[PDB]
Amino acid sequence: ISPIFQGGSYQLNNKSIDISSLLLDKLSGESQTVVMKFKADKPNSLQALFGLSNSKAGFKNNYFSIFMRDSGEIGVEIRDAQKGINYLFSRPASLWGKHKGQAVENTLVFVSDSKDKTYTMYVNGIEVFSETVDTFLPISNINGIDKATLGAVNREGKEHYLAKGSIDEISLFNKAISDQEVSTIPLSNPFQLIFQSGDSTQANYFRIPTLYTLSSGRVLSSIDARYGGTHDSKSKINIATSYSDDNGKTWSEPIFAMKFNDYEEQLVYWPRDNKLKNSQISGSASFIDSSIVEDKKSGKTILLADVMPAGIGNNNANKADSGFKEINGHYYLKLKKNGDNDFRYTVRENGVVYNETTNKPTNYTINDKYEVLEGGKSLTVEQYSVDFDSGSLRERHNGKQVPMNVFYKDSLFKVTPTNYIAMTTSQNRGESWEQFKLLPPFLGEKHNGTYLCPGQGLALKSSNRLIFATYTSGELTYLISDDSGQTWKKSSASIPFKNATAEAQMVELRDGVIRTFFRTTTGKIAYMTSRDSGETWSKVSYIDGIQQTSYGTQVSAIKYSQLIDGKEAVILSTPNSRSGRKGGQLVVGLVNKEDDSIDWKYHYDIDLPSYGYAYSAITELPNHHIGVLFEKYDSWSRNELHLSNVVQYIDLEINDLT
Ligand SMILES: O=S(=O)(O)CCNCc1cccc(O)c1
Repeated sequence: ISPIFQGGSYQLNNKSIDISSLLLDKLSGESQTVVMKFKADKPNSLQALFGLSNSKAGFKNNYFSIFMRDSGEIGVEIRDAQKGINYLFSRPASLWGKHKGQAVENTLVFVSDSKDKTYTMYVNGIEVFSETVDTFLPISNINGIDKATLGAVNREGKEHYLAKGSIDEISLFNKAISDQEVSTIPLSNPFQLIFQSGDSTQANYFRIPTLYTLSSGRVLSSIDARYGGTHDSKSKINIATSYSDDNGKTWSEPIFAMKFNDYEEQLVYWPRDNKLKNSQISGSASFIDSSIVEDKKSGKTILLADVMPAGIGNNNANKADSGFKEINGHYYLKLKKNGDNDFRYTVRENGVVYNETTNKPTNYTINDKYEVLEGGKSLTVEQYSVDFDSGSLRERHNGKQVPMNVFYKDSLFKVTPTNYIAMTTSQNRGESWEQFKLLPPFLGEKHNGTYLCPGQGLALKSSNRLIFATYTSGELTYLISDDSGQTWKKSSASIPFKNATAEAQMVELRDGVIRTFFRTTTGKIAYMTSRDSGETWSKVSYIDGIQQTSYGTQVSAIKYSQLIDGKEAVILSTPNSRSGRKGGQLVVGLVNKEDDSIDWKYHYDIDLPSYGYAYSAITELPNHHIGVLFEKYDSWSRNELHLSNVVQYIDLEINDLT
């Protein structure tokens, strides 16, 4: 339908603009819609963009406002002193500031719906909150309102929450427009969603993006399909992949590389209140940290991820056990039968389940899918679902059978409660994925296996060598295969660090020369160097000019195919901040052919220094553009947990970076 008020081209330079004369008398009915197209690339700490208020002395808590923070958060206040109502809804990390040097036109649609008693906020096509209340306070029904205001809120004759920005177009509707009509509002977005709430994954949250340009020109992406908030394991997580055959313009409905079925693929809205936000799915198996590589020889695509059995993760993973028993040179998967006190079982070749205590083979075997068969008949357990209907998290049997899996809670046979690493392969460049296979241990029978570094493996351009970086305490454990990932060996490389999330990524500077950038605990990104195509590694050094917080963040790195300023070019993707995960950057480095030193020459801010930027993925697209798929939020902060559609893709060209 049609607007009751329409204005635009408003400049908010720390002075409010009065539109009361024009707007107020047009207000009528108890449901309303706001449509605001605005820019803020130098926001103040906290500012109102728009406000209906009672400006009369002693009614300072009678106003509606649409406010933002310089961290990118958006919200409304709906306060009526005389109704004893002070509503406040918001979601951190909902905005854009700048892109390619230009102010982003952000599009905001707030719906106040008096029949459903529900407020709803959209920003650039993304629903960022939807709240129902017992008691609806219409924004036009606030007692004694007498001002409509832009760039401030007029309380008691003074300008509160003064804004620095601009509102290019604002519209108003004495109606609560439908979710469908919203979608027909044109957007001016500089980003895209690859995976997204409501897609085939049916996961509401995504984390840990990957990107990898296949040789056909297909660009591939994997990611954590995180169901139980954005928590790490323990939780439910699946690995999902999508691809683009058009240089990152469009992307395929995603499929699963790695998946478990003990728990329903549920789309939950995870509570963001302090009392509940640390609810955690606790009985589910899960995957986490995918990394991708393409093998030149067989043509196959290879994808690895950390694997976690039911209830298990970083903090409670049985260290001092690999989960395997080594009998005569070879490694065998340990199991525990229901009702035992110990792992009196192993999984030998062709799956056969052996009781160790009597050395006898049993009637059970283990299929490719790590499923249990008895007598060659596959057993089933019941699926679980979760809900917050009782008010806390509740995990309950949903009356649906699924094949029994040795990683599940209800399995007759259970793996060792620690962390593993699995691979899968695609023969069709991400249109399907084979059943995953466990990698063997590398650091011994009595050590929990390492941790996969999420991102890309390196395929060495002049050999058949495939390399996947992993980390554990004290060292980067590189995983080398020269036979299409059919067999693996480890190349260890000490680092001056204990208990670091030493997430490592590699570039090939020239044939056989691998430099690996990695996350530390010192606030500075580290690096090392191999010159035998990964056989041995240098001591550790650090980068100056880039800053990270003490706990640090994953860093993505690539070898640019083209020469820049006449020199070999490396590109780095990372937050540049000592305070949190924000101030995203692409940093371009030229190599010194004399000593292999890199001169960090160009810094490109992905968005404002105060806007969240976390885990990231970078690829060189077949048209030589650069694709960036990243966590556009502070995925460390406890205040920005459980946001939907914050992993975003952008397209960049080199000249944008310089
Ligand atoms: O905590 S973050 O730095 O945001 C991400 C860490 N992910 C590490 C990890 C790997 C495997 C299992 C986990 O529970 C956790």
